[PDB]
Amino acid sequence: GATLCLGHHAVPNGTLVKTITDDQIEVTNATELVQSSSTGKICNNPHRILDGIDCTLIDALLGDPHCDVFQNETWDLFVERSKAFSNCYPYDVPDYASLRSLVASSGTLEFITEGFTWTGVTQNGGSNACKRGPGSGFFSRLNWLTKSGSTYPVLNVTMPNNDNFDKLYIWGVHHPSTNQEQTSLYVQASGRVTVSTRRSQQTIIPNIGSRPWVRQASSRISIYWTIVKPGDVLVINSNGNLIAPRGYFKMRTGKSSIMRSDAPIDTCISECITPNGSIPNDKPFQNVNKITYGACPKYVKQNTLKLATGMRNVPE
Amino acid sequence: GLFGAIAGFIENGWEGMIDGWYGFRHQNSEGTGQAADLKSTQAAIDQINGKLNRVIEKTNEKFHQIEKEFSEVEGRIQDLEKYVEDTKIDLWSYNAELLVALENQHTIDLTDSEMNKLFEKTGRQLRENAEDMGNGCFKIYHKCDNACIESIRNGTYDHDVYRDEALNNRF
Ligand SMILES: *[C@@H]1O[C@H](CO)[C@@H](O[C@@H]2O[C@H](CO)[C@@H](O[C@@H]3O[C@H](CO)[C@@H](O)[C@H](O[C@H]4O[C@H](CO)[C@@H](O)[C@H](O)[C@@H]4O)[C@@H]3O)[C@H](O)[C@H]2NC(C)=O)[C@H](O)[C@H]1NC(C)=O
Ligand SMILES: CC(=O)N[C@H]1[C@H]([C@H](O)[C@H](O)CO)O[C@@](O[C@@H]2[C@@H](O)[C@H](O)O[C@H](CO)[C@@H]2O)(C(=O)O)C[C@@H]1O
Ligand SMILES: *[C@@H]1O[C@H](CO)[C@@H](O[C@@H]2O[C@H](CO)[C@@H](O)[C@H](O)[C@H]2NC(C)=O)[C@H](O)[C@H]1NC(C)=O
Ligand SMILES: *[C@@H]1O[C@H](CO)[C@@H](O)[C@H](O)[C@H]1NC(C)=O
Repeated sequence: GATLCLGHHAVPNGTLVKTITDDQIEVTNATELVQSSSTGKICNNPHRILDGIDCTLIDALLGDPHCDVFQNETWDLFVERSKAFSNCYPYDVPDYASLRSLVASSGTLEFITEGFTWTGVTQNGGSNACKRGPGSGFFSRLNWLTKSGSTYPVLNVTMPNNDNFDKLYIWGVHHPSTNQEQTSLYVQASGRVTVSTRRSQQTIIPNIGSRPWVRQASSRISIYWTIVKPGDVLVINSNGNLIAPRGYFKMRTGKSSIMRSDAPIDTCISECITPNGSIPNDKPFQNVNKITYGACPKYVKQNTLKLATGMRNVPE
Repeated sequence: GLFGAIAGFIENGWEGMIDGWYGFRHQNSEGTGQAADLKSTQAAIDQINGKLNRVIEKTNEKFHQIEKEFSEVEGRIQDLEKYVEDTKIDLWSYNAELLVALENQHTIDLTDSEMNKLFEKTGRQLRENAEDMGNGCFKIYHKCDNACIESIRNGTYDHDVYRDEALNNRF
């Protein structure tokens, strides 16, 4: 008669996978679900990547002279480098993290100058701590006010928001090292800065005292921010120590963010970005970095997970 | 697997079969041969492609999130930020482990199942003209030249043609 055998294929070198019942069992084939490698490079498409180079987002915001190239820049992803440095008047930002976040998320440094009237003070103060060309200078977006003649009057100014968008105002307060410096610059023995809207108010008293010497000064500036909504009004009131805004930053909402990375930027296309570089997004999981931006595989702790793409391998 | 064909009553696979996943080996008067079954092979592949495409389906695109590395010690708020991310990562790591485990058990069972389907279909085709040897092979109880074998494989084999002949050899 005849014999007819039913059967299935096999291969000489199978792959091990995990199941409900077995932590290793051999199948004919599998595919990797965890992306574990990067090129080491951040692709410049399709997201608008802005390399901060020597500049933090905050220094570009304030207008540190070596960050002037960033004026009115926009981004989907601002990349901060570990080599970045400040090179202007020494400053702090109470709630630095929040200011950095909100600006990063806004995705723009578009600045609109406004005609503030500062009656009876000297404008455009600068310092050798913050050189602009050969001479002393200052943050481009801030206006250091000091006495005119022998007086610093009460400054009291308003700027209404008659636009249909939110305005972000960056301003500050100067902290002298000595009483001599305080009175020299602002006349009054103790200054005061009050910035308000209809909805909110911030009042800051300067503190006089030495801090450690940084880029020529034991003094400091502290940076604050105020958002003004359509139909609201900014009021600024001060009898000394005001580091005045020159205008506002336009705010947006959208997909913008910021990332700390030293990966070089390259000409290529990748939806997913990590600090290690761009990664492909064909796999559902990744083990490269929990910090990601874009259409990315989800971060998991496993460096490999095999999905079986074939039957059980039972060789000859 | 659940059906007990692959790594079960079929003792092993065929490294020689390179043109399909399941198929036939015969011995008759004219010699021996081997042919892949295309419909079983495709049923298995189609199902595996199906699940593959479901799994590699891009679901998430994220933009501004929370910070996940910190250069200074801060305490409470940072503790919470880290804990939120760690919690998330563990839940996703678990989802991934479970997913592959369930997927792979099911892939093994469904490939085992398709082998079994092909075996039961062939058995039914042969009616009373053959018997199950128990190792995935049918002893056919009549003369089955290459034309006859190809008839079983391509679905045309009329069992009534060979029934008298085969019933005789069986009993
Ligand atoms: C510093 O700058 C701010 C911002 O401009 C400035 O605020 C303004 O104060 C004046 C009063 O000093 C406000 O004027 C009021 O406007 C409302 C309508 O909007 C009127 O109804 C008010 O009239 C009554 O009060 C008058 C003043 O006493 C009376 O003479 C009158 O009879 C009414 O009873 C009044 O005119 C103005 O609205 C604000 N502006 C804003 C934008 O808020 C503030 O005065 C300055 N401070 C100092 C110390 O100089
Ligand atoms: C706006 C203004 O007054 N600018 C001054 C500046 C400030 O008075 C000062 O930064 C306040 O802390 O001072 C400048 O001169 C400095 C000296 O005041 C300081 O004692 O020593 C510095 C050198 O280490 C420096 O010479 C400045 O910062 O360059 C002069 C500037 O016009
Ligand atoms: C991606 O970058 C991260 C961040 O540096 C790498 O994480 C480091 O990995 C090494 C292990 O070789 C450790 O010594 C570091 O302590 C890790 N740092 C952190 C913050 O986790 C990660 O290994 C990189 N991955 C790839 C594939 O390049
Ligand atoms: C299995 O699938 C892989 C894709 O990872 C393919 O390259 C290979 O030829 C297929 N079969 C194997 C390895 O048996």
